[PDB]
Amino acid sequence: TKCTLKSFTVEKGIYQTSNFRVQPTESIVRFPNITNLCPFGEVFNATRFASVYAWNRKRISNCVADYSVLYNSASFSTFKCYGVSPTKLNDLCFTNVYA
Amino acid sequence: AYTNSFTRGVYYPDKVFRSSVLHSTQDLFLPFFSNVTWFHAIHDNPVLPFNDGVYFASTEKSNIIRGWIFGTTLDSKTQSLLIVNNATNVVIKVCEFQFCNDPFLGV
Amino acid sequence: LTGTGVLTESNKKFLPFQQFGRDIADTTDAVRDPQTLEILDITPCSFGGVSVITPGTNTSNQVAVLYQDVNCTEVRVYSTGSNVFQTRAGCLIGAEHVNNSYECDIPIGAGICASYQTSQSIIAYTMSLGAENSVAYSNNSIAIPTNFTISVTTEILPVSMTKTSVDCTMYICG
Amino acid sequence: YTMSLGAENSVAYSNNSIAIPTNFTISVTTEILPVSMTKTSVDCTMYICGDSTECSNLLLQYGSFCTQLNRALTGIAVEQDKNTQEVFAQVKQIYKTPPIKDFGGFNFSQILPDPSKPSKRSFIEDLLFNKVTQKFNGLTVLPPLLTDEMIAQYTSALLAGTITSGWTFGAGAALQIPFAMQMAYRFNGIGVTQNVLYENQKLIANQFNSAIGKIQDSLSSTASALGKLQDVVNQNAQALNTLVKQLSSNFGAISSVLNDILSRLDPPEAEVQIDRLITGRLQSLQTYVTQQLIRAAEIRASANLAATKMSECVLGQSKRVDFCGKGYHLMSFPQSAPHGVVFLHVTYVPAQEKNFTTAPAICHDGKAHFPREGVFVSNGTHWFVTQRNFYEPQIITTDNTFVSGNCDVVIGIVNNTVYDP
Amino acid sequence: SALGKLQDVVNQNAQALNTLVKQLSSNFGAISSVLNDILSRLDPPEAEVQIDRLITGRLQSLQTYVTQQLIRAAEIRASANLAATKMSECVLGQSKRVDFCGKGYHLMSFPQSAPHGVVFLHVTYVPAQEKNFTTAPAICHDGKAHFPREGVFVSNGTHWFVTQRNFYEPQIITTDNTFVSGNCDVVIGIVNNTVYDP
Ligand SMILES: *[C@@H]1O[C@H](CO)[C@@H](O[C@@H]2O[C@H](CO)[C@@H](O)[C@H](O)[C@H]2NC(C)=O)[C@H](O)[C@H]1NC(C)=O
Ligand SMILES: *[C@@H]1O[C@H](CO)[C@@H](O[C@@H]2O[C@H](CO)[C@@H](O)[C@H](O)[C@H]2NC(C)=O)[C@H](O)[C@H]1NC(C)=O
Ligand SMILES: *[C@@H]1O[C@H](CO)[C@@H](O[C@@H]2O[C@H](CO)[C@@H](O)[C@H](O)[C@H]2NC(C)=O)[C@H](O)[C@H]1NC(C)=O
Ligand SMILES: *[C@@H]1O[C@H](CO)[C@@H](O[C@@H]2O[C@H](CO)[C@@H](O)[C@H](O)[C@H]2NC(C)=O)[C@H](O)[C@H]1NC(C)=O
Ligand SMILES: *[C@@H]1O[C@H](CO)[C@@H](O[C@@H]2O[C@H](CO)[C@@H](O)[C@H](O)[C@H]2NC(C)=O)[C@H](O)[C@H]1NC(C)=O
Ligand SMILES: *[C@@H]1O[C@H](CO)[C@@H](O[C@@H]2O[C@H](CO)[C@@H](O)[C@H](O)[C@H]2NC(C)=O)[C@H](O)[C@H]1NC(C)=O
Ligand SMILES: *[C@@H]1O[C@H](CO)[C@@H](O[C@@H]2O[C@H](CO)[C@@H](O)[C@H](O)[C@H]2NC(C)=O)[C@H](O)[C@H]1NC(C)=O
Ligand SMILES: *[C@@H]1O[C@H](CO)[C@@H](O)[C@H](O)[C@H]1NC(C)=O
Ligand SMILES: *[C@@H]1O[C@H](CO)[C@@H](O)[C@H](O)[C@H]1NC(C)=O
Ligand SMILES: *[C@@H]1O[C@H](CO)[C@@H](O)[C@H](O)[C@H]1NC(C)=O
Ligand SMILES: *[C@@H]1O[C@H](CO)[C@@H](O)[C@H](O)[C@H]1NC(C)=O
Ligand SMILES: *[C@@H]1O[C@H](CO)[C@@H](O)[C@H](O)[C@H]1NC(C)=O
Ligand SMILES: *[C@@H]1O[C@H](CO)[C@@H](O)[C@H](O)[C@H]1NC(C)=O
Ligand SMILES: *[C@@H]1O[C@H](CO)[C@@H](O)[C@H](O)[C@H]1NC(C)=O
Ligand SMILES: *[C@@H]1O[C@H](CO)[C@@H](O)[C@H](O)[C@H]1NC(C)=O
Ligand SMILES: *[C@@H]1O[C@H](CO)[C@@H](O)[C@H](O)[C@H]1NC(C)=O
Ligand SMILES: *[C@@H]1O[C@H](CO)[C@@H](O)[C@H](O)[C@H]1NC(C)=O
Repeated sequence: TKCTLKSFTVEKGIYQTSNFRVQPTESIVRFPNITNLCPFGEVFNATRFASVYAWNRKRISNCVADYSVLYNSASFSTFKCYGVSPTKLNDLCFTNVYA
Repeated sequence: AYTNSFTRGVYYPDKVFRSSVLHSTQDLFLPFFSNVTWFHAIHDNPVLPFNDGVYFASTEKSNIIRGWIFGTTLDSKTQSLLIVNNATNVVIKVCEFQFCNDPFLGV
Repeated sequence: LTGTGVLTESNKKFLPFQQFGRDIADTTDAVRDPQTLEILDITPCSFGGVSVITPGTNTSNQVAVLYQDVNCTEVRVYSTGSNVFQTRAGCLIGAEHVNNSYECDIPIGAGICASYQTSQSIIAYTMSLGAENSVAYSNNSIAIPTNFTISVTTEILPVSMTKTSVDCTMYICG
Repeated sequence: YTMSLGAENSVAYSNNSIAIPTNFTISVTTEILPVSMTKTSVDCTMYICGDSTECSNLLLQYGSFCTQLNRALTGIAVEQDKNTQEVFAQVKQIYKTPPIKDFGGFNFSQILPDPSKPSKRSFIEDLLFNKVTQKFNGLTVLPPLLTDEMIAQYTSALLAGTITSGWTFGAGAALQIPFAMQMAYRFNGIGVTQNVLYENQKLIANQFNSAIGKIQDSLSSTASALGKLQDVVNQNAQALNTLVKQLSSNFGAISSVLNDILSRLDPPEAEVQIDRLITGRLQSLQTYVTQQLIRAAEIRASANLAATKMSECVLGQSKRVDFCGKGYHLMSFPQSAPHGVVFLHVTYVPAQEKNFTTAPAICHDGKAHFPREGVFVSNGTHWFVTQRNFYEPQIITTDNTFVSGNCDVVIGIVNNTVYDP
Repeated sequence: SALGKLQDVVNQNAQALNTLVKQLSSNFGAISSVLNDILSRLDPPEAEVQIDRLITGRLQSLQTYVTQQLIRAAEIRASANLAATKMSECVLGQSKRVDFCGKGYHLMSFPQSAPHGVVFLHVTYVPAQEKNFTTAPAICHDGKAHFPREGVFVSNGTHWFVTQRNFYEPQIITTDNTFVSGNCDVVIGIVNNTVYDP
């Protein structure tokens, strides 16, 4: 109450000073139970790519990837992301993927 | 021939669960009480425009309607989506199929 | 998708393609556990307003705590024992419940008021509306005053308020 | 169509014709006034930055914007209970009618709390309560200080005081008086001689009871009864629903969901998007609070009017025209309603009239005689003096008229004789 | 505390100004609440942005202050209108409005000035002591029903008198206290007595 009213003296009455909220005791981390790798190796380091007019589309599914070794790679002349930060990437468990 | 679509053509706009709520959303829906063309398959399988999306409806008792073809020329010159449902197997292909002058499947 | 809350069982029959639920405010209502295909509701970690009922610091440093619109169940220093009084305003902890009614002093709500009384402590009670006084009504009896009193009362009304003026230019861009 | 402004009714005006009612009706009207509004409370910190440490730390840059809105809403909530106290808590005691309900034939069983029912609430109050109809999201509702039962007890005390002591319980001590004599005073207060009440006591009592029955029927059938309190409840619910919906707006951000921004953007951009959401939600809160302050001022003005009616209508007798219903005010009865008060105004309305010939004064011996009370009328052969609000012809005597001036001054004075007892 | 209604008003205005002054310490997203520290550190392309944020925040604070002052001023205006009505119908006249000019039957009022307000001293008549008397709506004499012109009929157990409603002062029942209307067969509760003829 003293902090809420910014005074070391509190007049007689009822004051609304805070909100009771139970605090968490432990964190709950939930992700799909899958222990596979992504085909990024054969997609980036592929032997031959397709022409731009016939651009190739490679769906991905049930895999886990570490885009930190790609962002830290000088091999890639351009690494730009839109709608999602390239740094904070290993947090949000991705949903759809089309390379 | 045309008939009244009444209130058909409503689908879940996304994959988010909602309950006890009135939600306003803008998307490609079938207008209410619009005219829908009625085709017959007795005693006639023309090609119809797709425009910006198509609502399709069928009434069945013996699974007469078994597939759909989508494209522009349907003559192996461009890509055309082919969907066929044979008994228990749904098959989807996007090959450059060479279609007959009047595509059909025999029994 | 991150957040803080209590995960509980639900009876919401999610469709196989639906993963998250939302409330009126568009916040997350429930999730499907990615490991076990069950639907769990997410209820924010039970909360409510906390009000402090206190006499002035010129009288006492003892206080009572009102937990608004909660049950005396879910409830560092202030524990959940001694005198706990459940009212229609919430769970009041630290105020002693007194059966005797009095005139309302520190209002709590829903007919409950608190005061500092007797050795002294904060008490909570149902407020009195006034003394009970039946009228001796009958079809042939009238009470007529035989004496009178001339009284003078004080009624105070605001008329004006400080004529403030703000130099908006100097205030914003002095 | 072009709306009508009412029926056309010419008045048969002439310089020597007066219409005086020969019969009357006792009417009861319902006036509904808001007294209080839902005591809302907004947790500004949880509303803007719910369970987000980063958002709260960014909110800290807006200073007292949060606590001053909490202060404004607290002030509103407090003044709502002040409004309720001003309207209902105008009696220092809590009177209670005795079991004998033989109030000169006036039936009050539909307005006095039913003993059988647990909560002291009248039948009409029960009808009224059946007509007026965010949880985990910061927005809370505080309860009123006075419960519906306590409001019912205050209205019961005020009604019992009015019935058993007239206006005496308001000014000072409650002085018991037979209800018929109370009504005799109420009739004298409107320019109708008290003997009219006693001669028509059974008729007046039956008219009052029928009016109460009609009020019960109207409130038990028509669904558009409490249109002034239901509109207030609807306005408060709509304001809260709009405030809740405002959380779904982007305000220029990539998403309205704070957790979806926090999990997707780096601090240098997440802080900007959060600043946009904080600005939008703080502006929404300020708009809500301003609208609540204006609505609260309207409610306070309505509550002050309701308290004025309570004091000058229930506790006394009002001489203010159409302040306490159409007609000549006799008495009023308070009833509670959700977030409001309903006044049952019992008024005297002239019902039937006759065209009489009149004159401002009568000459007897050259003196001009004027009525002390009432006016002179003639049925064509004899002149009488009668009270203005009820046709009751009396013989013209020296106890009905007084002498002032002479016959050569008054325009329209007529010749007659004045009987000397 | 007797003058709290006015002291709270003063406090509210002081509190509003103090809040406005405190609003100068807020950043509103800027690197610093101090305008001079921004001006001395940033080039126009960034200083203009930080200043735009501070201007937006301070202008919103001023608008909030002004809106609160307008609402409070409307409340004060309503109170002033009530005070003027009380002056006109309470000090300058005599009020028949129940509890408008204090509890009791209003006699007179006296104005007093006060800081940013007015104090009315309401002098009222309040009944103090009462007795239980038997009453009747009318008295029969020759079959006619006699009603009081003013006041009511009371009985102390042996004699009937007529007295003013607001003060016990029994008087002999005479033709100058009562009037005749109707007859004894109409009035419910009429009692037999005599009316003195001077
Ligand atoms: C009417 O009331 C007044 C005061 O309310 C009475 O005046 C007091 O009377 C007592 C004894 O009767 C004296 O001891 C006091 O000194 C009086 N006070 C004043 C200020 O005069 C008055 O006597 C009462 N009259 C009746 C008839 O009861
Ligand atoms: C006063 O009015 C009430 C209701 O209008 C009367 O109670 C009703 O009495 C009749 C028989 O006289 C019953 O059939 C009804 O069921 C009663 N109503 C209820 C709600 O129970 C009451 O009798 C009236 N009193 C007088 C003295 O006339
Ligand atoms: C004055 O009006 C009242 C009603 O407004 C009349 O009372 C009605 O009289 C009729 C016939 O005498 C009865 O059938 C009704 O039941 C009465 N109503 C009530 C409520 O009792 C009254 O008779 C009229 N008097 C005059 C002189 O016109
Ligand atoms: C005007 O009123 C007077 C007073 O009642 C009427 O005079 C009486 O009329 C009745 C009618 O039956 C006679 O029985 C009385 O003998 C009359 N008394 C007197 C003193 O005249 C008069 O008739 C009324 N006139 C009209 C036109 O209604
Ligand atoms: C009322 O009565 C008076 C007297 O009874 C009338 O005055 C008379 O008027 C005529 C007309 O000029 C004179 O000739 C008489 O001499 C007057 N009488 C007296 C005593 O002076 C008066 O005109 C009457 N008015 C009406 C309207 O009838
Ligand atoms: C009711 O009031 C009357 C009027 O004063 C009382 O009558 C007088 O009472 C006194 C008592 O001391 C006698 O001395 C008078 O002679 C009485 N006068 C008459 C004309 O009767 C009467 O006593 C009062 N009744 C009661 C019960 O007190
Ligand atoms: C008041 O007095 C009258 C007469 O003075 C009483 O009327 C009498 O009532 C009885 C009972 O019915 C009749 O037998 C008499 O004939 C009536 N008298 C006359 C003259 O008709 C009346 O009852 C008295 N009322 C009270 C309450 O005492
Ligand atoms: C491609 O090969 C290089 C080494 O030749 C390696 O550093 C890089 O990580 C590879 N890329 C992927 C996606 O595996
Ligand atoms: C459907 O067609 C008919 C005639 O072809 C027309 O009258 C009707 O208005 C059409 N329906 C709509 C919704 O326009
Ligand atoms: C449907 O056609 C596909 C394509 O050859 C075939 O593999 C499948 O077995 C067929 N199913 C049936 C039921 O005919
Ligand atoms: C406490 O209150 C008393 C009177 O009630 C007053 O004299 C005294 O100065 C007050 N002290 C403080 C610190 O408020
Ligand atoms: C609190 O919970 C208990 C049981 O858990 C229940 O009996 C009681 O009525 C509840 N009280 C309130 C105020 O919710
Ligand atoms: C109050 O009265 C009730 C009886 O209704 C009793 O059960 C309870 O123990 C009493 N409490 C106190 C503190 O006296
Ligand atoms: C008085 O006379 C006029 C003449 O037309 C008539 O219209 C009016 O109704 C009469 N008054 C009453 C009360 O009937
Ligand atoms: C009243 O009006 C009539 C209309 O003809 C007129 O003759 C008469 O003189 C008037 N009387 C007065 C006193 O104005
Ligand atoms: C009138 O009689 C009632 C009956 O109980 C009593 O309570 C009341 O005090 C009496 N009034 C006076 C003034 O004596
Ligand atoms: C007054 O009430 C009493 C109660 O017993 C009754 O006997 C008497 O007849 C009533 N008188 C009138 C006029 O109502």
